[PDB]
Amino acid sequence: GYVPAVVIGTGYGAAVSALRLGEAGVQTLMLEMGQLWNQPGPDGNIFCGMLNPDKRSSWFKNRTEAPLGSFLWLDVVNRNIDPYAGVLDRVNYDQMSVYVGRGVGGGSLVNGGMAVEPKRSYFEEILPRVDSSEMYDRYFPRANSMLRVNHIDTKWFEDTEWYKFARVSREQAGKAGLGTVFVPNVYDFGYMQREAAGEVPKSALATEVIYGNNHGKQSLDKTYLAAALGTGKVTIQTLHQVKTIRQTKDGGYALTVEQKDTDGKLLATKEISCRYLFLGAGSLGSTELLVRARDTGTLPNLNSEVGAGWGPNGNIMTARANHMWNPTGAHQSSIPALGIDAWDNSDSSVFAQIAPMPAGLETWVSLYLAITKNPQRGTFVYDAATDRAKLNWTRDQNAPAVNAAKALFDRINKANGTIYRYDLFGTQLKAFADDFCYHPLGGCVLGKATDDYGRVAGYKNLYVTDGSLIPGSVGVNPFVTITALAERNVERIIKQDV
Ligand SMILES: Cc1cc2nc3c(=O)[nH]c(=O)nc-3n(C[C@H](O)[C@H](O)[C@H](O)COP(=O)(O)OP(=O)(O)OC[C@H]3O[C@@H](n4cnc5c(N)ncnc54)[C@H](O)[C@@H]3O)c2cc1C
Repeated sequence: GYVPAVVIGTGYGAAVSALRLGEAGVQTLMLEMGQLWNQPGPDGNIFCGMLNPDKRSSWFKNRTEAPLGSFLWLDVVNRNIDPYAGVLDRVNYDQMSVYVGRGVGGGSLVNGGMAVEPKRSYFEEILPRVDSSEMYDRYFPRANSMLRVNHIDTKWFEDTEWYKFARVSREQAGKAGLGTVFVPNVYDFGYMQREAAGEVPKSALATEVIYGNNHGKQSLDKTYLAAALGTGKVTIQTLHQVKTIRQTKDGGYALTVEQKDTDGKLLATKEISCRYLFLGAGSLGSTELLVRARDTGTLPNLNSEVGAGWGPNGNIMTARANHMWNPTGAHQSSIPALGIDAWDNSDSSVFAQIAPMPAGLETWVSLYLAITKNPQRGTFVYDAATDRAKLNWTRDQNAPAVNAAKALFDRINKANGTIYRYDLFGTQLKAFADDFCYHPLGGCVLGKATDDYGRVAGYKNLYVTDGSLIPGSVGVNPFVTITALAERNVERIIKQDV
């Protein structure tokens, strides 16, 4: 029942932490509520694609859903399903829906693989207490290398039909005096070229991403987690969800963990104790565990900052209708490669990802996922009645985000004589999706709810390592920052505490 170190979750913060702990000789147990995705399903594949969604696509839902922005073309493939331990979870709060991965590797299993370093000037603005030289000289480079970030071949990108959708938006943005930038990725671009050449099994070129990629994507299970297990000091137990956390009579930590099967049936409740406890359950998971512990009195010394400072990384989705002479293509790589960088740290800052659409036929639609600078923050409040942390965030709090996104795309529409699509997110004439989030950030902010390295305030040997540490915004796709920060944190923690 005892293990020196326990890491809750297997996402970015968790993976980095477990690898370094293992390398330092600390026997570590990782607890993951989702599945280890390595068994072929009904179609001979581990994951289901976006055009053939089944129970594997969702975390305990009774019906599949179309990827945001593609309901008009993909609802036709939606089917009723048995609640199952699927890979993608849509967590619905009062006025916000947060998408998170569930499985060994966490969000790395379902994300777009976009590996982007935040602008240094912005990093220094959001985390002034952190030494930025150390982050850019050592931690970002280390994260880049271990994550296996790579770059797309420009010649191939320019010629391939699979990225015509990206080229169309580049041309359109150019007329408004806006340039584009290549987005590094963990998806093997060399493999992607071979897919287009019909030399290897297609994944990104076979409408796969949001429910996992059967090939090509260097998710954490192949990188950090593989290395962690390789140390001989790390083990991973799946379908194990931590419910409570308390401090033992001697300073260690005890956890109640529920083991379930893939159908969600409770198989057993175990008691696991440790000397060092690392939380890597994500922005939602780690914050909920802490607000629960504080409010139920199992960790009575947690401060008032626990639960505060949450932000959706200013996530806003919108789309533009192209002229008939600017078709985006029926064949679109599921992995984005280009983005529009209009981020100058001001309130009008927008870094938008040119997103592909899975329809498989010509729709003339250009889809974009904008990351904005919105000061609004939400707070996770514990509800003792349902034993769930509720996110206090209202839709109108995304107004500044919508405004920033709209001002940028209005410029592109004006320069091209194009208009927005208003029917992609429902039948209510909404050109901007403002109640979804792929990048949850905050809840246990670094330096507020914890010290500058993630040590939870009020406790010893208790650490938070994931996206809950970030103060609601990074101005870019978040995983590289979470990874780099985790490298910085665990290295210091092992040196001084272990
Ligand atoms: C569709 C989609 C697209 C995205 N695209 C990108 C992109 O291209 N680039 C980018 O930078 N970011 C992207 N992201 C966001 C990125 O995936 C997340 O920011 C990142 O995965 C967060 O890492 P984390 O370590 O905080 O937590 P997560 O990766 O979320 O991992 C948390 C893990 O903890 C497990 N866990 C939860 N609670 C418990 C519990 N109580 N007990 C046990 N285990 C638990 C979860 O099941 C999970 O496996 C996207 C996310 C989604 C949903």
